[PDB]
Order: sequence, then C-alpha cells, then structure tokens
Amino acid sequence: TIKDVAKRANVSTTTVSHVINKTRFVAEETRNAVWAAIKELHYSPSAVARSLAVNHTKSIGLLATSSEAAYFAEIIEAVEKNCFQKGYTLILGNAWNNLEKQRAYLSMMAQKRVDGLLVMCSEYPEPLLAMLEEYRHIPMVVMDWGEAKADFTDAVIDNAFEGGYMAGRYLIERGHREIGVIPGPLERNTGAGRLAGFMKAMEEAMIKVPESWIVQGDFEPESGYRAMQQILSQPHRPTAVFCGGDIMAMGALCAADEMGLRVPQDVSLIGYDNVRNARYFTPALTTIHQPKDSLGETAFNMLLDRIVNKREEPQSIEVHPRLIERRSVADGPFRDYR
Amino acid sequence: TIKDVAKRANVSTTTVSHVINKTRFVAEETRNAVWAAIKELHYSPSAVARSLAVNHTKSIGLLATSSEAAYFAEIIEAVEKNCFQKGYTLILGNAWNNLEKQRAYLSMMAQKRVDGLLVMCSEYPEPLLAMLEEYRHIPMVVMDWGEAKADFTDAVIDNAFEGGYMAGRYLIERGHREIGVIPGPLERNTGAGRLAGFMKAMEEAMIKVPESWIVQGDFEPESGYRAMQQILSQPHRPTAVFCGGDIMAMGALCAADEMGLRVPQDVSLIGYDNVRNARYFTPALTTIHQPKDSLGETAFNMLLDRIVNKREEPQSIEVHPRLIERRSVADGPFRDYR
DNA sequence: TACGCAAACGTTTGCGT
DNA sequence: TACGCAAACGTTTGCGT
Ligand code: HPA
Ligand code: HPA
Repeated sequence: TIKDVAKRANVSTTTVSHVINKTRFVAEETRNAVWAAIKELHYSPSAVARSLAVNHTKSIGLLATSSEAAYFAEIIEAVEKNCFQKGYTLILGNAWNNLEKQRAYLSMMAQKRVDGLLVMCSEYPEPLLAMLEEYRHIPMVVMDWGEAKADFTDAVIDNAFEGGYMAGRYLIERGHREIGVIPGPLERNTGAGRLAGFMKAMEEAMIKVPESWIVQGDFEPESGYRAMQQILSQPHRPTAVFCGGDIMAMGALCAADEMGLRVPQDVSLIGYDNVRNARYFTPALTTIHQPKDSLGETAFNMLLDRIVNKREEPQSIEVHPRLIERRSVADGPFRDYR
Repeated sequence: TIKDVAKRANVSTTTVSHVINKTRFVAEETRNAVWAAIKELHYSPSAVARSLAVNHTKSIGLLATSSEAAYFAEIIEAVEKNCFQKGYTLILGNAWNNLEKQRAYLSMMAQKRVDGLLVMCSEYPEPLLAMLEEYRHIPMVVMDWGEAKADFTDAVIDNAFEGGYMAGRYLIERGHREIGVIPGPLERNTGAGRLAGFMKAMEEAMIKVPESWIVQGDFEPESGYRAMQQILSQPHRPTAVFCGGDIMAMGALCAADEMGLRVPQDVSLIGYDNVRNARYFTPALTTIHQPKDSLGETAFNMLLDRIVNKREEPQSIEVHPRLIERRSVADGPFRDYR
C-alpha cells in the first residue's frame, strides 16, 4: 500500500517513507503531495512491515499472574501509562501461576518479538526460573522478588521485610502484646517477606506468637474472612492483628463485624498495601503503603534502558514501603507502661 | 533464521515451514531432523514475518477507559481469558476518556494491524463516534452502550435500565418511600440508564425524588463519600439510597459510618455491579449483579465471528442484570401496609 | 539539490517434479 | 512419493546521481 501512495504522488516509495518518518529532507511540494495521497488513500502504514525491516516491535510484554486484584490492577495501570508515554504497546498476559500457561504466554511473546519483558509471576519455582533463563536473550525485569534470584534480569526490590517490621513495631508502640497474623502465601515475597519482617519486630520485643494466632491467607477477601474468624473464634484472642494484604484485610473486617466485634475497639487491625480504596474501608484502614506506581515506572525504566542503551549487566533498584495511619488501630493495654 | 534451520537439517525452508505448521505431509526422518535443528538452534519462529505473509496478527486490541476500577478490571480479566483460549494476544489500551489519547491508541492499533477491536470508552461524543467510523474496516465490538448507536459495529447490551428499575422496585417492596440516589456520569450508559430505570420504578409508585436527594457520583469511592454525606448532612433525609456503582457505594458506607449512621439500621443502601468483593463490604452489600464475564466472553465471541466467518452485518446481543440480596437493606416504614 | 534503485527483513504457499 | 522453487507480503535505507 505504500506503493499505492507513491504512485498517486508520483514519487518513489523511498520518498514516501522518508516524508512519513522525516528521515531526510523533502521538498515542500513533494511532502504535501505525499500527505495528500496519504490522505485520500486513507493510508495506515503497517507496523508489522516496519518491525520486520527495523527489527523491533516497540511493544512490551507483561507476563503477570492475575489482573483483577487491586494490588495487581494498580501496578499494571501504571505500567500502561509509561508504555503509552514512550510510545510502547502493552501486551498483557496472565499466567495464573500456571507453568503451562506460563510456558505458553512466554513463547507467544518471544514469537511476537516483544522488545522487552515485564515479569510478575508471584511464585518462582525452579522450573519457572529455568524457562525464564531460556529467554535471557529477550531483555526483561522481574518486579516481584525480594532479592535478585538470578543474574540474567533486572529486579526492582520492595523491602517487604522492612515494611513487615514497620507494622509490628507500630503495634508494639501502640500498647499491643497479644497479636495475630494472617500472612499471604509463603511462596511469595509479599507473603514470606512481610511476615518475617514482622516476626523480627516481635522477637526483638520478646513477644511470642502462639501458632494458633497465625493463619495463612491467599490475598483474597475470603481468606481474610476465614482467618479472622478462626482467630477470634477462640478462647483466648489477640488484641491486634497484622493482616498481610489490604484485601484480605477487608475480609477480616467483615467477619469481625459479623461476630459483632468492634474495630478497632474490640480488635485493632493493620493491613498492608495501601490499595486505592483502603481509606474507604470501614473503618479507614491503617496500613503499610507500597509504592505501586514508582514500582511500575521504575521497572519500565530499567527495561527501557537495557533496551535502548543496550545494557547487559543486571541491575536492581530498591523501593520503600511506608506507614499510613488511618483508623483501624487503637492503643493497647501496655501503652501507658512505656 | 528459518533458513538456518533448513540448512542444518538440509532441507528446504518450505519443508521447515510445513513441519512447523503440519501443513502438508513430511517424512518422519525429515520431520525429526527439522525438530532437531530447531532445537539446537533454539529457534523461535517470527510471528511478525508470519503475520506479514498471512495477513493477520492473531492479536486483538482493547481500547478501554481505565483498568484499575473493579468493574473494569473484572471485565478485562475475562476478556484476556478468552483471547488466551483461542490463542489471541491482548493489547490493552486505556484512553482515559481523552480524545487525543483515544485517536492516538486507535492509530497505533490499526498500525499494529490488530485482527479486531474491543471497545470500552464509557462516553461517546460525536467526535469519538466519528473517529471510530474511520476504522469500520477493522472489525470491532462496543461493549458499553445501552442501545446500538451505529451501524458499523457489534454491540453487546446490558439492560442497565431494567437493572435500575429492579433496584427501585426492591426498595419499594421493602417498605421504602423516602429514597435518594447517587447516580454515575449521565454521559454513560451505566450512569444515565440505571438512573432512568430507577426513576421509572418511582413514578410508577408515585414517589417523588426531591432534587436534594439526588447527587451525582463519578463511580469513585470519594464521590460516594461526598454524596452520602451531602444527603445525610440534611434536615430531612431519605431512609434508603440507591447507589449507582458498588465502589461509590463503598464510599457511601464509609461516610454513614463516619457520621455514626447505622447501615442498614439508620439507612438502607442498594448498590449496583456486584463487584467481586461487594460481599465483603461491611455490611455485605445488597446489589444488582452485572454479568461481567458473560459480558466479556460474549463480546469476544461476536468479534471472533465477524473475524472468522467474515460477518459484515452489525449484530447485538443483550445481557441481563439480576438482584442479589445481601445485608445492606432493611424493611421500610411502609412494609406492613401493602 | 532533492530524490530513486534494489536488496533485505523472515515467512508462506501455489506449481512443479 | 515426499519435497523444492521463487515470488510475495509491506517497509526501510545504503549508494548513487
Ligand atoms: O500476590 C499478591 N496478590 C494480591 N495482592 C497482593 N498484594 C501483595 N502481594 C499480592
Ligand atoms: O464507568 C464505570 N466506571 C467504573 N465502574 C463502573 N461500573 C459501571 N459503570 C462503571
């Protein structure tokens, strides 16, 4: 079809191309003629013809886990902004933590020759680490590890541990000593790492967490619902709960409410993520904020770099969580004794 | 690179191609040889070379509005599933209701030669209708109109009006006569249409909605927060509120709570959307359910059809909302008198 | 000066044999 | 029998003039 434009304007295709991309000087008249032809013919240059020739698609691949979840959804929306801004195209892919699904999306991606790869798989068993290596040739950044588990990718790190410790500390400082915890999947950074940060703050404080006070969640509201229940559904119960993700938290608030428990009056709750509408939880949620956008933009950035500046050496940038006081926590019995 | 495989296996490229796509019979040995070469060379066939030749990218474009919002997020996640299943690729694009952004994504898309287009723009001013027409050549379905506003696309319709009427009715039947409403943007189907369905149910019931009881929202929790406030922040106040979107609802619950109002005891609330975690609102939200996935799959389907079966004539499938009783509503003063 | 030539990018697929 | 030939898809870009 570029050929069709050329001839309407009676110039070579080279000419047409150049005008379209301002890639060399073209007489005004010539330039107009082309634009004109371009207009009538209603011409849309093919990006595929072009990618074929130039060797880059100017499109990037996001190999995610899931995309509905607030946490995720929030990141992803940031990532798209960045692509758009730098004229990249976003191919969103959810592998649902399924290897097969993951090998699949992976290959489609390479086939579609994405300039780079954004990775958000949540859990990294060896097999997955393995596959990934198989594509080291395609530049990519992992956005969800706590440390850098490989030398063949960039990593943006969140300090999940330090956020976890921040949480316990707060409780402690608010007069609390009988606490529970509903962590997310241990096979995840945001799961294992937050918990550990949190557990450290406890040991330092000589506070012990009775195993009946720790209940595993899966980051979904139902999981929070069940745990909260299980925790409060017991003889002796904590006065405060550390909940590993705001959504699970929302589920824990529901249950308390359902058992007719008062928050924070009867139980204090601290979440983690500071999702866009945690302030609208009832009550407004006190939580740990994760810099979602910085998280996004930052990764998009390392990628671009490796892409354009052809970096070769793995890099890794840290990001920092931070406390956000809202109204789900109340002073504990030991407040005054400090 | 296909050339490199050919020669390692000492067969023509045609051969290589055929084996790769099982497109004609190939001797076993030959077939193996190729696979072998394919393996060592670590070959990834280029989809772009292929798309160039075959004339279709096997990738689809979602021109959305925003993607964080629960409602949206939910749809989109469904759409991806479908693409994946039928081996399509999803290019997610958010135009944020901005024309420029929209003309932009639109063109990038055509350039990338997407097989079809999924449209979710929320608001359709003429200019936008205009642009869209300019691409009638690319098959597309609009997933967010109440009726079919053009003859050059497929439309999947939700019966937003009938859901709105369902809502009012319920209130009415629960003993309510003093009701308020926080609608979403009138420039939208889910805004205008829900409200109107709702207003019809009222007129039929000879219930009048004092303009001070109707407050515009924008589908965001803050908007619900403000409206609820404004409504209850008044001398005389309704006993029940119809809130146009679950998220805005969540914001309305917060405020009530903040003014120390009891739900549903002091005020009853009915939402709309039945978002994945409306059951975890506190209290569990009574709302109107929108068939999000059917919504997604269904559109993906008309698209595919038009794509493959080369349909040419516009089509339109309706979908149906439905009531979901949870615990945010309570009997009204007129219950017994019916 | 301001532009055109033709090879090249990586596959597919209608004829042949 | 089981496979190879060469044109074609739609751009880009190094030489020339
Ligand atoms: O894996 C996760 N899923 C959902 N929300 C989350 N917030 C932190 N980690 C996660
Ligand atoms: O436009 C909308 N935005 C967000 N949520 C919604 N739910 C229905 N319509 C909408």
